[PDB]
Amino acid sequence: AVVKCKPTSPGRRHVVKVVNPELHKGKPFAPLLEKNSKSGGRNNNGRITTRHIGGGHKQAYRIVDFKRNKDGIPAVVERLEYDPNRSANIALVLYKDGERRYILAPKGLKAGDQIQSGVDAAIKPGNTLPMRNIPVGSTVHNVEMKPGKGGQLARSAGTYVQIVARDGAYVTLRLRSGEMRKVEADCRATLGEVGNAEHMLRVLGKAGAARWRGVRPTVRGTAMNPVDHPHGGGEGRNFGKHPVTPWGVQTKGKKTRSNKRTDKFIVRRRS
Amino acid sequence: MKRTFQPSVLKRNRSHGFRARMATKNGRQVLARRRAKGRARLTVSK
Amino acid sequence: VTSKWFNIDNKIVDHRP
RNA sequence: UUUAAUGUUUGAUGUUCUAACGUUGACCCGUAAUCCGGGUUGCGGACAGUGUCUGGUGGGUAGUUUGACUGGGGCGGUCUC
RNA sequence: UUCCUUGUCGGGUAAGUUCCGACCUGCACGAAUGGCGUAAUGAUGGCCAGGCUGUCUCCACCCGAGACUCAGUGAAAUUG
RNA sequence: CGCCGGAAGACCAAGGGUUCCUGUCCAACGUUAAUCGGGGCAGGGUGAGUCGACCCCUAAGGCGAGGCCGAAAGGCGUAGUCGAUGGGAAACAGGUUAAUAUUCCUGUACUUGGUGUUACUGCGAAGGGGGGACGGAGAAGGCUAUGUUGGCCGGGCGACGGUUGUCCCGGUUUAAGCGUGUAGGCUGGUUUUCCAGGCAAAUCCGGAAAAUCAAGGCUGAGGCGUGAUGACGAGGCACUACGGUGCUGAAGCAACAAAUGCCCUGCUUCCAGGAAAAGCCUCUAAGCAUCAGGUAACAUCAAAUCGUACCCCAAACCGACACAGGUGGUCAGGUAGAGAAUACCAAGGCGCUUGAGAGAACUCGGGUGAAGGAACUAGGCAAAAUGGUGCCGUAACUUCGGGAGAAGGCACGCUGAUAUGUAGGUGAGGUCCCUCGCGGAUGGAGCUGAAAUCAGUCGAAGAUACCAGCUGGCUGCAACUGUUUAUUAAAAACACAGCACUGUGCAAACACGAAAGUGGACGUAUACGGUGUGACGCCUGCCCGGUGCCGGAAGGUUAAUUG
RNA sequence: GAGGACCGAACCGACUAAUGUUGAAAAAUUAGCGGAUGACUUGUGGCUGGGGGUGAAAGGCCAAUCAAACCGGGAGAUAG
Ligand SMILES: N[C@@H](Cc1c[nH]c2ccccc12)C(=O)O
Ligand SMILES: [Mg+2]
Ligand SMILES: [Mg+2]
Ligand SMILES: [Mg+2]
Ligand SMILES: [Mg+2]
Ligand SMILES: [Mg+2]
Ligand SMILES: [Mg+2]
Ligand SMILES: [Mg+2]
Ligand SMILES: [Mg+2]
Ligand SMILES: [Mg+2]
Ligand SMILES: [Mg+2]
Ligand SMILES: [Mg+2]
Ligand SMILES: [Mg+2]
Ligand SMILES: [Mg+2]
Ligand SMILES: [Mg+2]
Ligand SMILES: [Mg+2]
Ligand SMILES: [Mg+2]
Ligand SMILES: [Mg+2]
Ligand SMILES: [Mg+2]
Ligand SMILES: [Mg+2]
Ligand SMILES: [Mg+2]
Ligand SMILES: [Mg+2]
Ligand SMILES: [Mg+2]
Ligand SMILES: [Mg+2]
Ligand SMILES: [Mg+2]
Ligand SMILES: [Mg+2]
Ligand SMILES: [Mg+2]
Ligand SMILES: [Mg+2]
Ligand SMILES: [Mg+2]
Ligand SMILES: [Mg+2]
Ligand SMILES: [Mg+2]
Ligand SMILES: [Mg+2]
Ligand SMILES: [Mg+2]
Ligand SMILES: [Mg+2]
Ligand SMILES: [Mg+2]
Ligand SMILES: [Mg+2]
Ligand SMILES: [Mg+2]
Ligand SMILES: [Mg+2]
Ligand SMILES: [Mg+2]
Ligand SMILES: [Mg+2]
Ligand SMILES: [Mg+2]
Ligand SMILES: [Mg+2]
Ligand SMILES: [Mg+2]
Ligand SMILES: [Mg+2]
Ligand SMILES: [Mg+2]
Ligand SMILES: [Mg+2]
Repeated sequence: AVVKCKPTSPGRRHVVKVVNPELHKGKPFAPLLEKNSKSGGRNNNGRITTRHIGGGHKQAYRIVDFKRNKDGIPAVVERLEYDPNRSANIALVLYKDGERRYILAPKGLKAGDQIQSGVDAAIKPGNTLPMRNIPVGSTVHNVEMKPGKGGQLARSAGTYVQIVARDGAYVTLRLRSGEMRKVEADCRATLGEVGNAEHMLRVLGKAGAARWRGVRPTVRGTAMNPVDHPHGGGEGRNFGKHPVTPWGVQTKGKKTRSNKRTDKFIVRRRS
Repeated sequence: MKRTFQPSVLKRNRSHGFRARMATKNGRQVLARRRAKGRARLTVSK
Repeated sequence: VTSKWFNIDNKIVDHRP
């Protein structure tokens, strides 16, 4: 449910917020939280190495299980929760042995559903199998690229991966970008898509709403002086040059992938 | 209005104190120069 | 000390450009 | 001038392999440790990466240059015979 | 954004180089170095009206602090 | 006599360091004199088991054995060890010095350790679990600090008309601790069996099942009792170096109103989803097993060291000055008021370290102004005006919220009646009930108390002072709240939500780094970087020759290398 | 009982005028003025270092200094 706010204020006129009534109204599970302090985009030299990062709301890190290696033991979904550190929601699951873990909540999951991990699990959303056991053409998410390392592909809200082909020791996947990729068939994947697909319909509505997320303002390069940016300078609004980054590399078109040790795994680049 | 010198004895010692000079090679060269000159007070201390 | 304020001001100084 | 046959490698391209090399995969130990090192294993694999030499690109950065005459300078004209 | 230019026509004024509406002959507008609109907002730019007034016609008087005299202390720029 | 009184009073942190108090001096300092002083000289003054530091514990961050990396110097970082601005045991009232007090004295308390005796007994961590332990806003309800009036007690009977009364003034204060367990808030309880979990074990935590009981538990301000037959106390009396000292001592209650303080780290709600570690409680492992250890009572000893004066919105700190400047926290009385605004006051503290005259021009800060009313000027600059509350009424346009406090208008004091003070709030006694109390019901004394209507009345004026919007019409620019040239520019500039192009498949692109490494990000294409445009509405046309980027690979040209 | 909502003190700012300009002050005072639950404000501590930082971008700020800080040295640079 996306709801448009009424324009009682000029800062409310264009706000669209996403309200999920099934999120837990309460505190998170304390044993699985951690400290997570902010950086400001600064590295261990103390220097801004990424721009436009700063401030925001205080957050605590939820230890999410991306490996899903509690094999054979069935677990039941206890509740769905908000996570400030990712766009998707997280589900608290309880194992039959009495252990509790967080997972990425797939689409259609509710409290009380049963999920299982391991090679013998059934083909239902939320279940994790090695990709040699998943039929070709299935929609999966939270895909591993190295066996035993944890899921790394298709983790944001609404995303999924398509298993296109299987040829011996590799499966061909259609990534969410449109890229075709090969990974080992022994890596794991979870059935279904990542929930919270209405994430992208939200509208922040005001400048201060982006400051609550840690995003500081962007100054256009053309508004600076020549000493600051390659685009700086002018009497009035003058450009007359090819657009570039602040460090003089051409933007708008120039390809920057240079990785020859992984070219073998990429069947086709995105179009 | 508000001026530049805003005293604080903790920040005075952590910045220019004896043990802060002794923590680096260049700080120990400052103390070498001030002994060679004959300064009555080497650092900003007690 | 610094210069007198009227000797710094452009309006007073720059009367014949 | 043109060949073909045997033997031989001279390269080049491809296909395999593993033993150099990589691992910001897993596990075990030093160990009270998400560093590091050692060990077992999986995956890549003579590729990647790094050194010397080399062509291209390179205001990202650096050092500098951008004449004189002239009824003020510039613009124009001139500068030798 | 229009040099010629106070273009021309209309409105407002007794009288309007400004302002508003139009015309188009755009020296030298124009479509994300965005075009054209736009309710609300602005210690934002221009113009008009009502109220109000010493802004003015054209100033007069009054209350205080200096200026002036007395006692004490006591500078400065400058200067053949 | 005048001024401050949400300070110009009181207490601190930071900072300073003897400025503090007493005697003494007036050469220099003090914008004048000085017998005075934050000045000179000499002497004195800072008392802690409980306040703060130190200490135990950690955040951001620092340093970092080994380690990885680097011409050298060095850089990063693991184990660790430091680092508060945060978490961790405990004291209150009264009295006293010229100067210190939660430190000294009186009274009454509390905390944590060690040692020993007695009684009983499974103790044990560098490990497991709990707890510590956490957001914004909002809404009330229960209270107290505090204040007002009455009652009570002591004094008074008035410089000028009146003043034995429904009159005037003053006081009416008491802590921590200990005992009780209330308005509230959270939670079902108890037993038994079993178990792929919590690195191993666990009786602890988590999970499963059955049985049974309907209550139990945790937390909690205030009040009440004691502390306290005490202390304090308006005054009175006795002396005095005239500063003070000594002695004695009444009443010490109730009602009402009420916080921004406490219950409350609570409750409701929202999305932007809101520290860590120890002290603490518990479980055990190795281990020890008549031991050690643990628990409880009693005795006993210990609680070290450092700070403590004074100023702290300032003449003591930062500004060269005894400088219209700057400086974090706590306290928070009355009358009017919505109020911490504003006016007058209390407690308290001050009158700003040159004065005396005169009453010219001119300058500064204000008051009033005949008739006119923007004619002034670059321009209504500056002034003047408007200004509250309640009710009536209010256009175009609109993104349907606005515009809007549009515009405009009416009422407003005091007195009496309704009503010897109403509607409302609080709520005693009494009676009834039971669970016998910090309870419920009934009841209405007493206290408090608007708003209105009617009638009258005074003035030129009733929002009387202070305080407290000028309004409307047309149009350019930027949507809007914000940000900016500290010290001549606050804007139409920057930002912005939204839009689009583009790079990036994760050891990501990209950025800081001779490197190791770090950020991006404990993120994963609904993500991240760069670039332009800049809410919304209607839209965004043609050109690929030039320059750039993207793709191609035939052919031409083409480096080191070979020779 | 929402809100980068409204009016308005503390608090943060700095739009206009007058004064001052050897000032009371090397940027203030008086009278008005803007925001005032947020992209707010503030105390304490910490980190970024000079062709470098940081910058809601003014060539702004980096100790009254900034189109390249300050201190010491090359150094008695050079100066038709
Ligand atoms: N004139 C003013 C402001 C000012 C200070 N410094 C200046 C220098 C130049 C011009 C003006 C100033 C004064 O003296 O206080
Ligand atoms: Mg960015
Ligand atoms: Mg943007
Ligand atoms: Mg600019
Ligand atoms: Mg450049
Ligand atoms: Mg131009
Ligand atoms: Mg150059
Ligand atoms: Mg040179
Ligand atoms: Mg010349
Ligand atoms: Mg026109
Ligand atoms: Mg244009
Ligand atoms: Mg153009
Ligand atoms: Mg176009
Ligand atoms: Mg264009
Ligand atoms: Mg004289
Ligand atoms: Mg007064
Ligand atoms: Mg002295
Ligand atoms: Mg004194
Ligand atoms: Mg004197
Ligand atoms: Mg003295
Ligand atoms: Mg420590
Ligand atoms: Mg004292
Ligand atoms: Mg009489
Ligand atoms: Mg003085
Ligand atoms: Mg002062
Ligand atoms: Mg202040
Ligand atoms: Mg006041
Ligand atoms: Mg006079
Ligand atoms: Mg008149
Ligand atoms: Mg008149
Ligand atoms: Mg005129
Ligand atoms: Mg004005
Ligand atoms: Mg115009
Ligand atoms: Mg604004
Ligand atoms: Mg300025
Ligand atoms: Mg200004
Ligand atoms: Mg723009
Ligand atoms: Mg090409
Ligand atoms: Mg607001
Ligand atoms: Mg500012
Ligand atoms: Mg002011
Ligand atoms: Mg306001
Ligand atoms: Mg410029
Ligand atoms: Mg400066
Ligand atoms: Mg030399
Ligand atoms: Mg020289």
